[PDB]
Amino acid sequence: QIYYSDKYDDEEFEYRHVMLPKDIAKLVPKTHLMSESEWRNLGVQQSQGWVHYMIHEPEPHILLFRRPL
Amino acid sequence: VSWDSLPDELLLGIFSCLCLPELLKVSGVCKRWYRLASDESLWQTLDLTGKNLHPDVTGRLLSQGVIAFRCPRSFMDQPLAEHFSPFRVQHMDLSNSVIEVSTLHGILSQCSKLQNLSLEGLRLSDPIVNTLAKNSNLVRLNLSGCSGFSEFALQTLLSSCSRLDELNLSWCFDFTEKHVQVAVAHVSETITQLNLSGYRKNLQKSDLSTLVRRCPNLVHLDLSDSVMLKNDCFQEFFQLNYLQHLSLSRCYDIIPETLLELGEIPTLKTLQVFGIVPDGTLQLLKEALPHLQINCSHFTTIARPTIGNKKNQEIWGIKCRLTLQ
Amino acid sequence: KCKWLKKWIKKCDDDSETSNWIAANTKECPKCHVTIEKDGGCNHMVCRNQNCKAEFCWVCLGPWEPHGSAWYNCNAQERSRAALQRYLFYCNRYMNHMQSLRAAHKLYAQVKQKMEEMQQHNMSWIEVQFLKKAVDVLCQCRATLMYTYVFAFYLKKNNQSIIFENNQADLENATAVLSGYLERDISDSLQDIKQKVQDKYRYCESRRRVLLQHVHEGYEKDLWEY
Amino acid sequence: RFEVKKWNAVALWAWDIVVDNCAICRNHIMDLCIECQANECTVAWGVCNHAFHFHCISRWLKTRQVCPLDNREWEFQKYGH
Amino acid sequence: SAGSVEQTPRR
Amino acid sequence: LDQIWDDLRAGIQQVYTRQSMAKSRYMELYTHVYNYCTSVGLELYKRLKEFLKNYLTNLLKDGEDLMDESVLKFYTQQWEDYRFSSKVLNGICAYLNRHWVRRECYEIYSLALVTWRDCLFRPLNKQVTNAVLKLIEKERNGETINTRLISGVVQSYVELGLNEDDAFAKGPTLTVYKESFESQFLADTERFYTRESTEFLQQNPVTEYMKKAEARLLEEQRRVQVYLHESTQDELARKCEQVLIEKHLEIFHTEFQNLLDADKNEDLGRMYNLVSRIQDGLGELKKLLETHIHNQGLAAIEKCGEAALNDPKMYVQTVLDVHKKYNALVMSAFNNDAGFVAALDKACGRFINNNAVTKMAQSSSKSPELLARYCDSLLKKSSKNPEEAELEDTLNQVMVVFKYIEDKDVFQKFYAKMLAKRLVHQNSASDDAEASMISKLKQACGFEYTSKLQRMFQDIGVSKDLNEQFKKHLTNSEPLDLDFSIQVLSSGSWPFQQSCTFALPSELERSYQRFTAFYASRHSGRKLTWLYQLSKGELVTNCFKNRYTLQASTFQMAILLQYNTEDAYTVQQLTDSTQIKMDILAQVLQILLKSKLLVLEDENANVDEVELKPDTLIKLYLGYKNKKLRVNIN
Amino acid sequence: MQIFVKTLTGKTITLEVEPSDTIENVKAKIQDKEGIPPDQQRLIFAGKQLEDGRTLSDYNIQKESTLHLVLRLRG
Amino acid sequence: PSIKLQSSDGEIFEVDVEIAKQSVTIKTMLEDLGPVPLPNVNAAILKKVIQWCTHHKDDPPTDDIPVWDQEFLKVDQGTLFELILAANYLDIKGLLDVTCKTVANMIKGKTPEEIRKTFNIKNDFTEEEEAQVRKENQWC
Ligand SMILES: [Zn+2]
Ligand SMILES: [Zn+2]
Ligand SMILES: [Zn+2]
Ligand SMILES: [Zn+2]
Ligand SMILES: [Zn+2]
Repeated sequence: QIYYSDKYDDEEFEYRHVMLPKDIAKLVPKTHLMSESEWRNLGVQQSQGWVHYMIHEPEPHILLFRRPL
Repeated sequence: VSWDSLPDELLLGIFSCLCLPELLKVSGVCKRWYRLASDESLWQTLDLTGKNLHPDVTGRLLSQGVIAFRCPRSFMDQPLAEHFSPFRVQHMDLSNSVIEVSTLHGILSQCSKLQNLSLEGLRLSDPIVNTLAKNSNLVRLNLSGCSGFSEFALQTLLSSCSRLDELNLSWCFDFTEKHVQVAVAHVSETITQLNLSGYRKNLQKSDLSTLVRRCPNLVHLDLSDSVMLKNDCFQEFFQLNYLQHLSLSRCYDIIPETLLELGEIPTLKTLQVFGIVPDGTLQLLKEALPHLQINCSHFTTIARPTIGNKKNQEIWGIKCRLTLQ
Repeated sequence: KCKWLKKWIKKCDDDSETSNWIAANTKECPKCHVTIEKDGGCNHMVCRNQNCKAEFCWVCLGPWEPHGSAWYNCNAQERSRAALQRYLFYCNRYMNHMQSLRAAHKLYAQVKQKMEEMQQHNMSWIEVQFLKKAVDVLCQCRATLMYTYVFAFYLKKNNQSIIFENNQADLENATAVLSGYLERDISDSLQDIKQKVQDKYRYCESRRRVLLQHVHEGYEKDLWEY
Repeated sequence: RFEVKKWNAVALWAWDIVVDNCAICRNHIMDLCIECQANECTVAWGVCNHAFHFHCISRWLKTRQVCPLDNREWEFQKYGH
Repeated sequence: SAGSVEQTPRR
Repeated sequence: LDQIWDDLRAGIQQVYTRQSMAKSRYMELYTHVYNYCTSVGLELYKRLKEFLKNYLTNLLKDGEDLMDESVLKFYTQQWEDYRFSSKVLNGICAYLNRHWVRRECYEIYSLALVTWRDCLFRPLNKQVTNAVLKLIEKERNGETINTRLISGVVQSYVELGLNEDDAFAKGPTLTVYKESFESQFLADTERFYTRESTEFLQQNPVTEYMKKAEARLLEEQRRVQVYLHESTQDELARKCEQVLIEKHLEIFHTEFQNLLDADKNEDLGRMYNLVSRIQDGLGELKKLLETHIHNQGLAAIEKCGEAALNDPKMYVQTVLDVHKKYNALVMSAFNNDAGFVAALDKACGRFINNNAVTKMAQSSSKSPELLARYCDSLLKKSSKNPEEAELEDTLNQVMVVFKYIEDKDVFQKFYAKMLAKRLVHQNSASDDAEASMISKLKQACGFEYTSKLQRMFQDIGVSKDLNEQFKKHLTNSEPLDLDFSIQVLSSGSWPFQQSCTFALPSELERSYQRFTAFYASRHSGRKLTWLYQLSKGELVTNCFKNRYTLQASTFQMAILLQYNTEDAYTVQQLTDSTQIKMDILAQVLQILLKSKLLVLEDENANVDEVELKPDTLIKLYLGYKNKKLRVNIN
Repeated sequence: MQIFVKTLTGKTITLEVEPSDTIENVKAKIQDKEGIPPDQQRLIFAGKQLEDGRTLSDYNIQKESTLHLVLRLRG
Repeated sequence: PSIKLQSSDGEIFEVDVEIAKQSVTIKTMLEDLGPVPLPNVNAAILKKVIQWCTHHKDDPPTDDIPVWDQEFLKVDQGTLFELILAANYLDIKGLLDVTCKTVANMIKGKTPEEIRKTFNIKNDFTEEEEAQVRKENQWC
């Protein structure tokens, strides 16, 4: 299902890369990035500050958010 | 056999039918071909997304006459050291690209006629946005999710620009109710597409009342995940007899009943209320209001560079011509 | 007769029935005793005054202990509640007729435009003639139906008044259908609607004549017991 | 003498009752009721010398059971045909 | 007479 | 390069002044202008600009100041030559139009057009236009206009609509035309027509002025298609209409009055068309027409006077004739109007419901009475039998004059009474005609209006249904000696009173009781109030030597059935044995004594003025001889 | 020629009025005179609930015609 | 009808009028002024041009150019060059576009020195700014 991971983080901000199954992962566009409220509308849940900030091409349906302090 | 008589017009005609790598290869032939490889028509539209290249190179290749430059999610990681005339380009998108503020200001110092503009994700300063204030002709604006900008320079920017009809300003963490105060006080009230979602305890209903009383024409309104917009807010929404997009998803204090009053407005076309109305009774909402698309458009396209079909190399219908496959 | 009309119009907030609204849904606070109305259905309230720090539901009217615990759970109201319903019914329809009487001018303009439109739509001024007559008789029917209600208030019910109420109800229904016809269907059933409107307004006029005759009969043979 | 050869005459069919108002729909009894006036009244007779319509007394008798000029139970006495 | 908690969920 | 420019200028000078340019030279010229441009040719463009300016000024110096009829002959001819020459020139140097002039970030033919736009702005933009105006002021007479001049001038003015960097190559960009030709044209047209109209309306009658005005409007709308450009039609038509009419409206109204006083039904249509052309002007003709027709019809029935008060048919025919004539008129005046029809109807109502007949009768309800009695006299079973093909037509006519009336209550009452008498005495012309009458009356004024009459018909249907069945019941009852026939009415519809306190003498009692037992038992409860005051019969009176028979009502029947025993009774013996009131008794005895079958004390005294107390003997005249038997003594 | 409103402390107060005011403005007037929360208030006159939409003469409030006020405690 | 066209070197080739109404210049010849000498078109080049006009007489009027050019333009080098030049001269839009695309597809994938070899174009601006302009577009 919706597999989270540890708090692997950069120097200042904090990341936690997630994994989504087929149904909720087959609508992420190759075009641009989702707003935080946009993926909230799509129904994913996590803490406050998690903006969808990049896409990695080898894993198209596997998201990597960002969060401040 | 006599190449030495073929003119500039025919050679430019040949170069109009070539791809970027070979085109840059043949620029190294002689001085004549060097002039011909930059004629303010070959470089009309360009796309170089993803890259991390030289700021002086991108400055020159923007000076050579690009009207629509498409380059999101990219790097230019080095400061700028050469300044030229105010750039003629009119379609600039830096949505979620990564670049330092020094290079950002070095490039944005020459903004003249930026018709469509997007700088999602980057850090900006008050002089940067007040140099952006030079552009009083901007129409589509997307400055969502920036950092460092202040209210004073923000509102001076808004007063400077006058063609404000698209505005995507969601998830800028430094927005407050005073920020939306200066926003309504300084945007052109002709605005019809506005995004201020996610600011749960940053905005306030009274400022939305100001926005709707000065802007009775806005159609595409977005303030989702903002619990501090109480039920009287709906009344001010009831003021707007022109809205067709209305996103107030993730608002616990709202109810499926009171939002029915919004459907009392026939102009309301689609609604984005993911979360406030649980499963089961949203069908009752649809039955009681039969010309409303409740939670059928998961994203807004207000000044977004691209949307749909998952390939969409075009931007706002202005298809880019030169790229790297 | 004008004694009862003077009494009715002499209301000044009716001088009595406001107190019936007080006895309907107002109960004083156990801390700051004042006319207080619960709304909603929550049944869990705090007295939202500037000074009152005392919470209580509607139906305790006493200790705050039950709601939140299991202490007690709330262990001529109706006899005067129905009078409010009757008064609201009668004054409500009185006001409905007054309101739909004050808008006669717009009615005249609308029907004159409709008559001109029908006249240029292949018919003579006779159309304007009978729509003007229909409007006039409808206005007269409302102007007497109002006073039949104000009489139908101030009397003690006997065997005869049920008939009178039934007749008023039928006449009112007819008047409503006539106003509906008139404002609904200028658009091409002109002959059929001419038939319908003619029959309806003739019937309404005759029916009003019957009501006035009945009232004067009641005054004559002296049956009306107030 | 005889002089009785031919004769023709006219007679007025009328309901066999004192003054005829039906006291409910207030129309003439030989005339028609509420329903029979606004788009088949016969006369139903009471056991206390009163008689009304069909469309009128049927409704009033469905609602209550009194003779509506005299406090007393209602039962039919004679139909009309 | 606050919902849909947007906190980070379990593993 | 300049080793080519001289030869190329020679070629260009050759292509103007068209000496039939050869094709090989066209290749020489094109090859020159090509091989120069691929050596970036702004200097060639400037050479062409200065060459065109030079040639144009050198041509303009010739032929200036030729006040009229020559500036046209010069202008249009040089315009044709210059257009064709510059078109061929643009053909020669297309390469500039392909590559260089494409970089505009100035097209050769349009350059030539802008250069001639210089020769336009001269007094040539005043001499030519003023001469065009003075020549087109040959509208009146002199028709060798030779329209090829005006057509050329107008085509040149349109094509010289400016084009240089407006937005792009536009074409039909008529601004120069609109601001240098049309405005002066409209001003001069207005001047000419406001002269001619007030010149003509002092030596002529207006009845001819409408003819000439129609001809003028058609003439202008005709010339627009032959000289000028299309987009002048509406504006010129509006100006001509605003000048010829819309200023003489006072004269038009004061003429319409006297024209309607006579009966000229053709020129009225013409004045209609003229005043219809302008916006919202007709609204005085309406008032004049309705006042006229009102006075006309009122005087028309004033002709007949009091002699029509007692004759409905003449009254109704007069009124309906007035309406017929004026509806025939308004069948042509406003082309089946919605407003003149309204004026017609207002006047017809206002002189039907209040006019001389009801002026002298002091009763506004008099007129419906006469209409009803006319319908009566039309509907009776008369001798001069009206055929149906006229019958229903006349009925529709009566319904017209009806539907203009409003006091429908009095008409309902009178028609009810008269239909009652007509059906009781069985004197009806055609029952189906009555049914058609009542049906169209119903569709005219709804169901509630025509209830009582519908009853009046259906119940006589019931009586016709019941009489023969009672006779069938009578096959086994042997009715004593008489043919019995009854009519059983409803009591609410038919307007009659109760009775006159009769006695029903001996013979008729058996049939009376038998029939009332047949009826009151065949139906639940019904109280027949047998009235005899209107019930005819017949006597056989076989006390005579002649066997006479008399047609008489029940009153005479009882008075003579008294005579069954004796023949010399007195008044009071009859009065107590018949219970007749004094006035009815006086009338019936007067009618009896009008014939000599009954005799008083005298035999041939005053048989009309005698008023004798009941102490008076009534005697059968024994040896009675009569003119004939079978006498309606009524 | 005024309107009287029942203050919750008794003592029916008076205002100044035109016969075509707006009920929200009358709410503003009474809140001005007191400070009462101007959303939890119902006006009661002649036994019928005075709504917010129409005007005084619509519900027939003439001059020197009192009314009353009741709270709308939301719990 | 018919029309003959003189070559720049003497020869004359009878040509159908509707065949030679493709060249917009000759069409504007026969539009106004309705042995024409062409001075900047070699003889055999005119022969090839008129062959291509002939086979495309029934035209309706990269980028997937049709095959008959590939079995047409299979010809030596400078002949192709003068085909392009003549096509620009007579404004034969079809053959102009197809030869432009042919040159475009023949320039791809060659070193600049072989470009100036086949084009026989002399080399100035060299050994002084070579690596410099290489650095101006080093990213490729
Ligand atoms: Zn309290
Ligand atoms: Zn309780
Ligand atoms: Zn009845
Ligand atoms: Zn009935
Ligand atoms: Zn009884």
